[PDB]
Amino acid sequence: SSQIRQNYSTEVEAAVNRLVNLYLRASYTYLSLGFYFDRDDVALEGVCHFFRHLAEHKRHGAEHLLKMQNQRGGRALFQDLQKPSQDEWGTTLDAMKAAIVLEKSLNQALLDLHALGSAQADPHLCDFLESHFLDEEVKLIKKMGDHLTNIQRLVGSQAGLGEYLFERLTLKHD
Amino acid sequence: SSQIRQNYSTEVEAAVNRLVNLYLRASYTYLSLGFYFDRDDVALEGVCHFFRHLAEHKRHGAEHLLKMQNQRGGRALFQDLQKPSQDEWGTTLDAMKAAIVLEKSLNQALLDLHALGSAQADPHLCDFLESHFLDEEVKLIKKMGDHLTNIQRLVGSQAGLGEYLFERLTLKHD
Amino acid sequence: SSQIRQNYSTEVEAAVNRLVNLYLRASYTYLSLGFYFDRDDVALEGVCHFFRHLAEHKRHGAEHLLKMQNQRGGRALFQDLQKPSQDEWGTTLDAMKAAIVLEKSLNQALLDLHALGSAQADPHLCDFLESHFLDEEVKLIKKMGDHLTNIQRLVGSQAGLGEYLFERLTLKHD
Amino acid sequence: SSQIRQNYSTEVEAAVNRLVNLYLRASYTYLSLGFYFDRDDVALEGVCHFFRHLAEHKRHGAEHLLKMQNQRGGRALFQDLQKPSQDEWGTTLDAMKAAIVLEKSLNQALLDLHALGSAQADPHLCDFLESHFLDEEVKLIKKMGDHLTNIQRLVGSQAGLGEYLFERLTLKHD
Amino acid sequence: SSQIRQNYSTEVEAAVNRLVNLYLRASYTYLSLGFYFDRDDVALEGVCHFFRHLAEHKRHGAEHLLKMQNQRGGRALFQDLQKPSQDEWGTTLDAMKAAIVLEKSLNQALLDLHALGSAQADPHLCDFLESHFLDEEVKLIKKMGDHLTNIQRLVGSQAGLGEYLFERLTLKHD
Amino acid sequence: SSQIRQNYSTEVEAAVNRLVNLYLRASYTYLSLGFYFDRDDVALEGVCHFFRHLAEHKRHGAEHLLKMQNQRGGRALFQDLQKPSQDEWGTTLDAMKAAIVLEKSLNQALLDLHALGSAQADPHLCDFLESHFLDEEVKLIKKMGDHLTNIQRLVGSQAGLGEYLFERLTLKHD
Ligand SMILES: [Cl-]
Ligand SMILES: [Cl-]
Ligand SMILES: [Cl-]
Ligand SMILES: [Cl-]
Ligand SMILES: [Cl-]
Ligand SMILES: [Cl-]
Repeated sequence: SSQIRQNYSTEVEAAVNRLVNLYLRASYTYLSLGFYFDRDDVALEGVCHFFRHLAEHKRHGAEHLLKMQNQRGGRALFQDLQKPSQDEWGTTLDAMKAAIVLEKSLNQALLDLHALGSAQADPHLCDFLESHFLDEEVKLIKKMGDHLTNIQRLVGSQAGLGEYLFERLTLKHD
Repeated sequence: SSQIRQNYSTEVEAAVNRLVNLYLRASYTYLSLGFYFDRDDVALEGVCHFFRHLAEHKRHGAEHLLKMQNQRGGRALFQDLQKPSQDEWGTTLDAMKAAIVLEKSLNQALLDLHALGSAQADPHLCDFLESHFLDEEVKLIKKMGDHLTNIQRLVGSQAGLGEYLFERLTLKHD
Repeated sequence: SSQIRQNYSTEVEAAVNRLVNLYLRASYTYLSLGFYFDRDDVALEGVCHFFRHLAEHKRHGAEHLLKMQNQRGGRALFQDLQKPSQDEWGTTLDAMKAAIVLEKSLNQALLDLHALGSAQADPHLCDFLESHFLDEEVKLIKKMGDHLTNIQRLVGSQAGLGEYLFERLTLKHD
Repeated sequence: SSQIRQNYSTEVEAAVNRLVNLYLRASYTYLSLGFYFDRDDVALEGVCHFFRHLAEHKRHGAEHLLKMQNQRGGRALFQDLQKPSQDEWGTTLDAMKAAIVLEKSLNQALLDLHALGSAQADPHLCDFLESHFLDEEVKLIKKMGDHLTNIQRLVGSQAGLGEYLFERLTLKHD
Repeated sequence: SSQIRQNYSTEVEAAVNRLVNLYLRASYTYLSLGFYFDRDDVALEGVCHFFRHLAEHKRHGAEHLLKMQNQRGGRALFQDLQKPSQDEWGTTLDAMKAAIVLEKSLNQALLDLHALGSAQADPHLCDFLESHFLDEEVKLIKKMGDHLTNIQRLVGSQAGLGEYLFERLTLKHD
Repeated sequence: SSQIRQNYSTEVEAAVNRLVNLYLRASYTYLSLGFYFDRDDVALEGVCHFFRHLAEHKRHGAEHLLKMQNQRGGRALFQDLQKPSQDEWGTTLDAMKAAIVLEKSLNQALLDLHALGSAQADPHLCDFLESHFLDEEVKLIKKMGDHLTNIQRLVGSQAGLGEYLFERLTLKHD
């Protein structure tokens, strides 16, 4: 048996491995979204940058989970990573709606794992999620909702103008 | 005969002289495009700057070819430079479409010369084009395609507004 | 059709997408190797660091390929990422042998794509691989071979001592 | 009609366009002279540099004229640029004599345009030429005459020695 | 067999060893040329320095080839180094003509090896030569041709004067 | 006859040329030893560095002898350089034993030349060897003997472990 493992259930260990897969899937989704907005026939640099930075953040979250798995004496187990849900992501609005759906899914997985840790009286797990992930997720979802509202306000009768303006004046670009 | 010339065919020497003429023609075209956008009745400073900088880059490319011609022991031969294809260049969209056409023509001339150098087993020529020109061209054409997409998105029902916004918010200006 | 695409075959476009998948698979493999060596019952920090840094490099290589795909006017297409070949990676020697096998596979894929680009007279593709990947791969494989030789020399009759010493005295650690 | 044009005759507008062509022709001539002196079988670096710098100055003069054309509300009109008068330029002495002939031609065109502006009571045009071009031209022709005298003094009975010495000891080189 | 070797033919391996011998022979030739011009009865410091620096560069080129041999998993094999072709090298003109002959021989060996690598579909070898050697060689041969032209111009009827002047005013010295 | 030569015998002149050949042979030997230890199947970086630095030092010694030859008014005469005695150099111990043998041979040649200079009452030659070479040689041989002793101490029953440790903990490496 493990020389360090203490108060770390098999159920939590397994759910951590699943959450790693979810974060890596999210990272891959955001890589796809980022390169879609870099297409010459899409060409929204700020949208590309927004999603490339999220891909990086989600990968980091998976790495933090993996580090924690080892700190607790669990065993990292990797599974196939499913390809993102779409090959082409539509408008900035379509993309930002898909991103909010994805984030709510991740957030629910975090909440589910927190509730499992609570039930198993695993306060280190619960603290870990609170300190690394729960507020980051709430902040990110709020940011996406803010963006969605601004995107929606800009559609008007001139969708192309609005999509350009949002990319130029809200999102970070060179 | 030449004291330095080695593995440098008459066919390549001639094609290099032709490519010099093509780059100088492109430079002249961009000088014309730049000063058109500086007209008081056109007045798109960022568009002017974009094309003036390209004129400079294309002249530099011709100069690099001429330097290489001499390094190989070929003889620079200059021909008449034909005037650009238009005196007035229309909208920013018209201009950017003309520029992409021009660049694809230049790119094809580069590819043709590379294929000639390959056939003639002239690796110095092939390397020269790879290192100085092929990626620069691919990057420039990608940039132009990006610009075209943004310009097209902005036409909407309000072409003047969109042309102003693109010049103000995408292109570099004072 | 694409507004920028020029001299870029469907065969190359597809092979680039496949190569992206191979680099991302390699990255995932190295993530797994890195976290295996971070296990409390393995505990070889320098080995962990070696493979975590390779995971990062391979992801960057995939990103460069994706950037190039878009520069050429091809379309990025992502596929499922298969999980690494093992869940537990044995000794440092076992791991370094698996890594050399993986790298030779990647190198062969690079060479195959280069030969396709040559056959298709696609010098931008060929240059791209030469400049970004071929020498990096040769250097990495040489480094791994160097490491394998030192690891093998150290097995002697005292395998644990040798594995410790290699991690402490060859690999970078805190 | 033009919203800004005032006191700017069609005759002046046309003569400015012609003068632009003359300056660009002169620039092209100097590009040819510069690369001739860079030939491995000519190899006079200081002579090459002298003429390359003049090519740049003449292009700048054309650009200043074009800027002025637009400031006045005239319309830039480009014509074919004729190739330089020679493919091979002889000795430094031959070249410097050709350059003085070229500059006197340019100077006469400046004087002719100034006289037209005077006759048309166009003081902005006259000032423009005075401030940008007339003294620059007189200074350049004086410099060329100085150089010609030194070159001629050096021919003696040892032309090669003298041509080397002039390039080494009068002209700027690395 | 070799643990790292991949796509590296025995023909290329052998030709690399031969090219190493050629570069080391060239280095030795230039060492001899350098010390000849340091003789008290020759005494042309700038000529000495020119050839001593080339000796160093050629040795470095051999070392780069040897490094590459090992990176590819080939085996360095050294042969006897033949002494230079002359014990006394005549005038600066004689020496510079011998150097251009030597460099054209080296250049042809580079081109031959590049063609072998092309035929063997060895793009790493081809890139290596392109990036390290082909342009360096073209630049060096151009420099030598430039020097030869200036030396020849200076012979006139006063060979000693011209040889002094070239050494003092073209070549780098203390 | 020579304008500067004074008290410099033909016997010394010839022996200096021979000593130059010996130093260049030693340099070549050390180049071979250095690249052997850089093989992926040998992979002892510190051993490689040790011998590459000696190759450089021995070449410098030959150059100092050549400089002195010219200072005295003798004539440098180069001979064929024989290839090193082995293609593969065995273990670090084998290599260090071969190096000590080589250095003792060089040292004896120095002593022989010193004795010739003494017999010929050539104090400049004797001083030259004393100041540039004799103590450098004694110091180098002492260093090699120190290394041999440490290498021998480390063979024990675990030769690979000892060879690794010596390279890591005695020799300079990155
Ligand atoms: Cl799926
Ligand atoms: Cl025309
Ligand atoms: Cl699988
Ligand atoms: Cl004409
Ligand atoms: Cl011989
Ligand atoms: Cl031998």
